[PDB]
Amino acid sequence: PEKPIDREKTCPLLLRVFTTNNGRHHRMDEFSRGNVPSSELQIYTWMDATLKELTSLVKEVYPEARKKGTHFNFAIVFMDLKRPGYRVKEIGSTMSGRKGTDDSMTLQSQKFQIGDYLDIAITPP
Amino acid sequence: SMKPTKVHIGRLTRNVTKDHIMEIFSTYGKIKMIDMPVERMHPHLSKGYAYVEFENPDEAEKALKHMDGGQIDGQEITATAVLAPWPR
Amino acid sequence: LLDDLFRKTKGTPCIYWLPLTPEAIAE
Repeated sequence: PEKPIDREKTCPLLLRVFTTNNGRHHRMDEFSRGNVPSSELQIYTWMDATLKELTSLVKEVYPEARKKGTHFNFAIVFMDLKRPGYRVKEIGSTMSGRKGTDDSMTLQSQKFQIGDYLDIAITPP
Repeated sequence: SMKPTKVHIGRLTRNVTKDHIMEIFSTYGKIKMIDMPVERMHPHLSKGYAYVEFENPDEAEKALKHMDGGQIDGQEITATAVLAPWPR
Repeated sequence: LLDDLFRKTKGTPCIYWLPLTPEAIAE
């Protein structure tokens, strides 16, 4: 059971996004103690944002990523109090110019909690 | 019989800082004290709540009026009056 | 448009917030 989100009535959440261009996600040691990697991209969005929607915002910031065939691998980076540290969990991928089965995956469907980081490993075609 | 001046703010996202809380709730009155505890084993992170004490009960009432059910960083928050001395 | 709809902090990183509508408080 999910609540529909009215984006004029619900204020957006701050999403802190990190990207690579070599197909590999950031190491966990780059996030220790509140440090973060270079090139943070700050997005304001909603819990029903989809991978396809987020991909277009990323393409807005990096036009080279627009090229047909570009692969976006999405991972959530999140503090797990159970282990004393950050963990990364890959959630899905999209590709420029292709319709894939993760296009419509949403943050909340993945149990994303606000404040968790998004890490996007991008592979040129 | 005297009315409370201290409020508990709940459901704060992991993005929300002590300064954000000062800035937002100062909208409703003069803040005399804030307590926003951090994760013991990860001090850079809050526990997701704060106490805010105002100078007078009218201000605390106002804050509760406007923000219990209000939103901070895209998430609905709780605001409730608290009658207790600071923790020991 | 976001800045018309929602309040934004000066403190960083900047976050948006929003109190209950006058409507909602009375109701």
